[PDB]
Amino acid sequence: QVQLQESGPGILQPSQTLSLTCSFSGFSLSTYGMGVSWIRQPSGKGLEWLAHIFWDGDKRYNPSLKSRLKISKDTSNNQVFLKITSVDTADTATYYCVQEGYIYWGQGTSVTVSSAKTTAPSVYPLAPVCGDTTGSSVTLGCLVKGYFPEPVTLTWNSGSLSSGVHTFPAVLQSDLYTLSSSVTVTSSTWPSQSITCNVAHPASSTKVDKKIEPR
Amino acid sequence: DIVLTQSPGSLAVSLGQRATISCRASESVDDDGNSFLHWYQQKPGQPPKLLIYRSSNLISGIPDRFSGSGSRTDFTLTINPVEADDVATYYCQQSNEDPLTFGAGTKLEIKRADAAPTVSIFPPSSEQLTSGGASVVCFLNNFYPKDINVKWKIDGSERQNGVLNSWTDQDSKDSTYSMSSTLTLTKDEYERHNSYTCEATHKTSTSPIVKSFNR
Repeated sequence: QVQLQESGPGILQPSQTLSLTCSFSGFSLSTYGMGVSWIRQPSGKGLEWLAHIFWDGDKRYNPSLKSRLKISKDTSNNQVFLKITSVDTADTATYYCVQEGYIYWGQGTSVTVSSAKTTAPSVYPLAPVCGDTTGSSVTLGCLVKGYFPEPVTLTWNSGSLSSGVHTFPAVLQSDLYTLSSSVTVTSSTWPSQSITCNVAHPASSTKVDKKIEPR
Repeated sequence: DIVLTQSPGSLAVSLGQRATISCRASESVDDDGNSFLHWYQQKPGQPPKLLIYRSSNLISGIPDRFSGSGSRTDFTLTINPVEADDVATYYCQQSNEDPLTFGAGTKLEIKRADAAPTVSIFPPSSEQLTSGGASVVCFLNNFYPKDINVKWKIDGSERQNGVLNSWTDQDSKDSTYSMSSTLTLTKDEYERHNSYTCEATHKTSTSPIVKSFNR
């Protein structure tokens, strides 16, 4: 009904300014009581409110960050903007543009801040230490190490094997992300037919497949 | 600030029963006429779907199994009946006074029978050692509840720097969780020791489930 779309930069390094943009249709920043908010959710956690601009030009800020924030509205273009000056690693979040503070949330836009630069990963195989016959089970793994930026697309046997896969989340260790997946299949399955980890990193056009082979 | 204490932090429900999340505020969020507390649902990955606004008003399309109630300081969301697609984090948010503050969340997880973890350790791959790197992954798959402790032991000692832990969300086929713990060392270091142990401590057992290797 209303359309709220947020546009912003992909990756920003530290030191810089983040310029976000809310474009709204449906409502006027003229209406009595009207306004827009910016809210952000840090990567894996709570939602935090950043700033709020009103119809009457009045602006309201998050008392901790107000020293690095400025909301402005282009009512001729139907845009409001937020500018955070001096981004460091902790403003990695998803910024959402939100009508009168709660009623209509747009989609979000994901900002990553990092010195780091596009490094393709390393696919390392993990085949069993094993102590067989304590199950007719077997788990295998594939650790993807050192890549940037997110994302990677991991499969097993080129997505032929999908049940009893567990792909863990990417955790950025020293500027750089890591990620593992376990696949767990029955003993009749491996080594009888082969298992292959598939990783591809579209931010580098890295496509690797590592056969999991017995030790 | 108005501070909203959501409670409980987590809620384990069987499918088909009702659920009650309450959210308490330090001061009234009312106009001594209407009440500004609002309820959000967030399945991981999605943005926050608003469910109920101004204490009781249910958003369009939102299934009338969600009911909102309350004023001034104390509010309650009821999900009745809890269907399988309701598993998420819920937030309450006042927008009465700025700063607009959010509640910390409650995670509604499905309940199941206790399940201990199938742990596995995997030595570093030859490839990683070739690089002078040494990671030791221990995947501790499929368990219920979520509460678990990971201890790494190198030669009878607890080494706990270099440890990366990551966990999955609740498996929607068997309402289980899973975690990978990774110990990272350097080849120099790894070649200087023999036993590597991870020991997953968890309710379903009386003694640390211990999984280790020598060389």
